[PDB]
Amino acid sequence: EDKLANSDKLAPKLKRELEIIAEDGRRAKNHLLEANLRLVVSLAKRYTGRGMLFLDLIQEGNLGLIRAVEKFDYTKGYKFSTYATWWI
DNA sequence: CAAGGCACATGACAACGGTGTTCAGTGCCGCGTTGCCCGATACCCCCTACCCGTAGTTGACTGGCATCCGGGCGCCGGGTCGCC
Repeated sequence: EDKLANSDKLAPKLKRELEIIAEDGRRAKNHLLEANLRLVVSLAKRYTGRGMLFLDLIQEGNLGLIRAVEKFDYTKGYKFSTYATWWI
């Protein structure tokens, strides 16, 4: 998608291939998000009972997880579950 | 005895007496209005102290919560699956 964003002309087939791999990356993103939805529910339960509805805390944890995924990469030699909980 | 001569007073004649009025000019005391002079007060500036919003923090850590019955009472009204 970075290459697609550039104004320089790319012939259409390679641009479509770039879009396809970008869509596959988005699907991987969604897979990771659904994988850790369980993580945030436990973390939100870790903070329930303080004037905020449990499902509202779960949604806010979902937002934090979205941030963590958008800022997570394998360059760190650690699992995702360790890096996520801080941002959650 | 009648006519002509001299005294005192007399028809007017202005000008003083004394006092009252005229324009006018200017003040003389009463009532009210005005420039100062300051003094405080709103209103620009500079400085830093502290409130408040945003963004990171990497061992691992991946599904909870306690409900709820002793109304009571009846009806409406619809759903809901058997029934033959």
